[PDB]
Amino acid sequence: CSLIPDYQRPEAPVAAAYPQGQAYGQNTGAAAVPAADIGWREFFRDPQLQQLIGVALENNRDLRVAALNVEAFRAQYRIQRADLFPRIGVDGSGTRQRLPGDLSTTGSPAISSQYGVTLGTTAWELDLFGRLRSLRDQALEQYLATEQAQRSAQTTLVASVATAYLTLKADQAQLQLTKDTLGTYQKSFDLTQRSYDVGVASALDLRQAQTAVEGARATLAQYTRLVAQDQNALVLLLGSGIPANLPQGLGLDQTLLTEVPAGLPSDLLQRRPDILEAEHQLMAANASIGAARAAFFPSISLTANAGTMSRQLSGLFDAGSGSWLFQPSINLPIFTAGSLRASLDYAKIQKDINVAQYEKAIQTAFQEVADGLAARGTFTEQLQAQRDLVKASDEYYQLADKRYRTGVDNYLTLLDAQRSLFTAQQQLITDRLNQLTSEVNLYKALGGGWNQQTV
Amino acid sequence: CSLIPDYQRPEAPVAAAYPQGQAYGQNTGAAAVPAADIGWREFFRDPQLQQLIGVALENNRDLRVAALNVEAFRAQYRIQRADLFPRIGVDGSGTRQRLPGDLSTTGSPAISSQYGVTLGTTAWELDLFGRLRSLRDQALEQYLATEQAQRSAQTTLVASVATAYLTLKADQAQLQLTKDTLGTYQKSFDLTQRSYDVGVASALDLRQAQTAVEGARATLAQYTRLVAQDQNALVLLLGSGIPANLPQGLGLDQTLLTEVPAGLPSDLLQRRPDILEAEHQLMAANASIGAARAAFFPSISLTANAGTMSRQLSGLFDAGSGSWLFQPSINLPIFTAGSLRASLDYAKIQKDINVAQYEKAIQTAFQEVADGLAARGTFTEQLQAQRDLVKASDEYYQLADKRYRTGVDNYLTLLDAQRSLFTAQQQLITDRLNQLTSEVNLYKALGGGWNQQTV
Amino acid sequence: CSLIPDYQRPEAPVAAAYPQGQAYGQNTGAAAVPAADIGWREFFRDPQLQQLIGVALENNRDLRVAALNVEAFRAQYRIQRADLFPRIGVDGSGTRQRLPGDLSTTGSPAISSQYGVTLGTTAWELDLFGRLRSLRDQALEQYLATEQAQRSAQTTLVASVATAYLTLKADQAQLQLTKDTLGTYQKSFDLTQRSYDVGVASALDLRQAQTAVEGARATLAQYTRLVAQDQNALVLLLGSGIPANLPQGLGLDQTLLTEVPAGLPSDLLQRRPDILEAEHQLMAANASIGAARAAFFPSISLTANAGTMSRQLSGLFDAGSGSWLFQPSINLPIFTAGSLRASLDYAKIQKDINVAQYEKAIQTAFQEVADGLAARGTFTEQLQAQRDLVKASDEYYQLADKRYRTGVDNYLTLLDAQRSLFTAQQQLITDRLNQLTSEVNLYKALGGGWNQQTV
Repeated sequence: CSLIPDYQRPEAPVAAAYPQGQAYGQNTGAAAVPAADIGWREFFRDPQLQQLIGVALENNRDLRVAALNVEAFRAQYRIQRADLFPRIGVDGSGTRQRLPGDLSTTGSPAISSQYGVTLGTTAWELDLFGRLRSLRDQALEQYLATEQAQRSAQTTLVASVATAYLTLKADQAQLQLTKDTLGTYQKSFDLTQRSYDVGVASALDLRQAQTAVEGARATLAQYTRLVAQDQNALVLLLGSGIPANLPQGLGLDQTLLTEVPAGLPSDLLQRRPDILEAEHQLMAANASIGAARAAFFPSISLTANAGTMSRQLSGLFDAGSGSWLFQPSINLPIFTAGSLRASLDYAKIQKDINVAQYEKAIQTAFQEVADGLAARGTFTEQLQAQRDLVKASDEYYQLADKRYRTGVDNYLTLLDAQRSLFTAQQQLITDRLNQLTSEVNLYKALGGGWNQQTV
Repeated sequence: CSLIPDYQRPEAPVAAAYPQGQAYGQNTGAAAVPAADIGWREFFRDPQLQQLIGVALENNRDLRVAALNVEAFRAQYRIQRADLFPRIGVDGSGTRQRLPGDLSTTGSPAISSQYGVTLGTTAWELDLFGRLRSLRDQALEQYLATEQAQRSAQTTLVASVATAYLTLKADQAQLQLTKDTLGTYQKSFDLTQRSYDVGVASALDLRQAQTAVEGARATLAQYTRLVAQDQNALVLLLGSGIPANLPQGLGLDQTLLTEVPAGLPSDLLQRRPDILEAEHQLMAANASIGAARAAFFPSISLTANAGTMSRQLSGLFDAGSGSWLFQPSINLPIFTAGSLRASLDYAKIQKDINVAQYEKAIQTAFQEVADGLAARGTFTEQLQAQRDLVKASDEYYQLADKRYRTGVDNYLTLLDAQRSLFTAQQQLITDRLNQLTSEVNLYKALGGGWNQQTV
Repeated sequence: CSLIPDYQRPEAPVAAAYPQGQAYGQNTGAAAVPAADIGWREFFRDPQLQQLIGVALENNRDLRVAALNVEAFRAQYRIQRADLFPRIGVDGSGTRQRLPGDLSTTGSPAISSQYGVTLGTTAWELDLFGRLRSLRDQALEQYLATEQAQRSAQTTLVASVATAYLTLKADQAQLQLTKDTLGTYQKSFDLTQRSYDVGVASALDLRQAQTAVEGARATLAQYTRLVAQDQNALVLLLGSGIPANLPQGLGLDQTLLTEVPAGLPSDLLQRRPDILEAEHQLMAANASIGAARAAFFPSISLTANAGTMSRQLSGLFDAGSGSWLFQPSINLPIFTAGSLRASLDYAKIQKDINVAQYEKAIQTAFQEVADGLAARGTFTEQLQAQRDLVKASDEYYQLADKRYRTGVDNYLTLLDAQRSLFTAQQQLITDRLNQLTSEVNLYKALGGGWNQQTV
């Protein structure tokens, strides 16, 4: 009998197109290939982090945990799949009991004996009303939720390892520029020390140069700490150590990530795995509704066995000592004064709760992909302003170098312009890292790189 | 009879008065109307914010989830309410079985038959010592805890929506001020371009103005990203988007909130819902003590059913085929190695755990309201210092404007003072937003607006 | 016997030597006294902080929660320990039933009667293949896991108390130096007001001095907020009020901590308690395997009771009414579609999930210890840079004071020299506090002071 109600997908309350604004460009609309289709071998153009992701494909702990949990829920589904079949079980008994006089078969306290072994099925409940089929659907939906959870864990691990590698790649060049700053400040301090030893400058200019030398040295120590912490973070996110057979990495400013079209929100609930996980939870709640609905109807039970029984032990396996049994049973409670109706109410409440959580997850996913669209719309113009600033600092440094090589001004006002140059370009490298991290997070939230290659 | 232990509320280890110091303002004594009495329609002075809170009352997911969970705990309380009543039902039974020759009463392999359809009570659980009453009280306490969870969720939602709207307004005002800064830098760069094209200024003075206008352009892009993302963070918490027919949003420095007396910490013992969660969990643990202690006592069961039974089928519904049953049983385990004793002291330990977390919730609430009192005592003076800074910069700009229009200075050293004016002025909107956020989550931490109107 | 598979320790995937770099110092190899060896009392050299850890030893809430959960899992272990023994119980029985004529013993609607008081064992399983022993040491391993959770909570509490106390001292020193800043700014504003009232200085210098005075007055309120909020956090971590009988505190520049050797990656395999909790979860999953392995084997059941039965109520306690029963039973289900196989491989999969989580915990602990080693390798040079920066500003201030007292420059340049002096001085307390916080977190993650002294 059919008792699970018809499943229906709840409506997405968000707008069917992405909202616009001054930070956003033009919505390209729906496209042929969204971010769930492009694998991670095609998105990241650097081969080194690709080989790192290929290492983390098998050497990570949480991916192994989720891959085992998939098989766990598969075995839990197969347990209930086996429970639909009748359970054959060897049951061996034995009886030696005394009785009182008024209750005996003799009218006297005789010690009666009995022995019997049997095999067959006991309490074979027939799924006429779809209770065990509902539990089968519930175990199947939980297994599907587990594999969607493995997809989500793999995509988040890919994004985390990618951001850690790009952060290390940024901070290496930033440490190089801070070493350049320390060298510039050491040259400036040596020049002012020479000028103080000759007698032109006072002690105060020497102190005020040393106070900025110490500031550059402290910034160098901070950036070395950041480099080391990004290294040991990438080591943890990889599981194994950093390999030496890696290919040459590519620099940040040339494009390492391909562009993905924005698509539409609706295909995102077709493609993002946690929305499918909430959908599987909703279908599991509907299966529990079907189970609680099948709890109202009567229960059919069957017990059928065959074996040999006797009074003594050696006379059990004799010829003619066989015995068969057939008993059907029907159970139906009547006075359910708020037990089964409250259970059905509990199940309907669980379905409505999973509906609300499904719409909540839809709205959350829409919020983060809209934030990614905003970061995409703004970081290009931010790095354009940064690159123009670095260009202006470079022209300033070239003019100061021409002025120095003519002989008009000294090495001090060449050195400070040299300092301004790379303290501008390290603040280009910072926010180059931020556009790279924002694009990785936008690729992850739009469906992620569950597959390796493009479908 | 009932052997549930008596309930006593533990003593809070906090100070009876609010702590004092230097930045602490003077306490206004006992609060006649605290924050839990004050509704959200009276606290926020903006009609636009109250309209969107009225939207978020009905069109959010987790606020619906909490109410559905309240209905769920009501249903599971009704289950253990119905548990006290006996469960009668119909039981149909068929029997066709062979017997061995030595064990039969006739001495033959008899294929005997039996049929019957009985009606009545089987295994009637009798609550003689309040075990089922203790489970009913545990279900009721969990229902009250789920009831308080909806108030906690509504207060956190009201605070989050209020702070999100305030951050949106503050970001819009700061975006307008960065637009003015970009206009000022554009005018100054055009004037330096004119001076360089004439021949009075060198290229270096052009390059530094270019760096200034590029840095301001990057800051404008960053603040436009902030404005674009805070609308997303608001629309996510609202569920729906921003409506078109909205009331006029009042100003940030204009009064948007009302004063709330902090009163006493003991009033928070009546008013913050998480302490009520810990209290309901404590009483549920006491109900579990009652259950585990009533598990010691003997359990009485009853089986009484009547109906028709026969050897054959069509002779079931005959005259005189009726028969009744009466079987009272009493089960009592005696010798264990402290099994039920371990269940009993396990439940007592669960009570002591709930006492300890009941005290830690009081300590967390005390620390939160003390941080709110510190922010209240500091922000009113910090914003006054910022306002004095703003008016000093405004007097500076006015004197520079008079000095410009008399002809003494050029437009550049008017524009830089005009620039310093609103770059100091955005530091009023910043920390005005922080004072408003501190007052909002202090209002939430004191109990919040669970009701719409003040009682 | 026992079907439990024998346990052996999995492989630690990380490198067995601490990784080296430019910021990393020399590894001192393995050491006999790690962080878990010495107690917390001789580590923190402040007697006040030791007294606050001493009152945190008893007056905290989560420590009490952890000790009570330890006793809870002990009681749950004693439940399964008592489960080996037979449950001897008394079962009082009454029986009065009518029967149909074709099924009765007389051919008549006879009302048969029976009464009985019986005492003995029912359904007593005999642990032949080690299932109940597996559940017993499963609960025992969970109890040891809860003990390691208690140790982890205690070490986390000690680390949090130490960080809060040192942050209190740092914020107090920063508040004192910002008070000195407000004083010098007020003196500079008074001298500028005198110069404006005489007539030498225009109003613009007065405005731009007043803006600086307001900028320092904002920082004063911003730091006196943080002093009080950190006092609040300390009171929350302490669980009670701040004691008035405290010993004197020692400042941050004095030796507050002691040297702890980093040792080896293997030493944490013995000493950090969350790894011990993970391997206790390992042994719990292995005991789950050992409990699931007994389902394939036959199970023993026993039912044996003696007592007095009769047909009448008062005729129960009569001579000759004593009777006994002996009933053995053997159960073995045979036909399944992989039910018990999937349950067993499900338990094995849970064990493999546990080995993967056990490796992940070791990897995260190694990452945290690498962060602590990098902070130790860098904050010494950062503090040296801040210290000789302070010394340079002090020599600057002394030369400016000599130049003032000979009469060359005014009080104004002396005041703005003292301004930068204690600015660079308050920039030492930040990154002194960060070094001490990093060393406290390193001592926590390396094993912590679970004991009070060294043993």
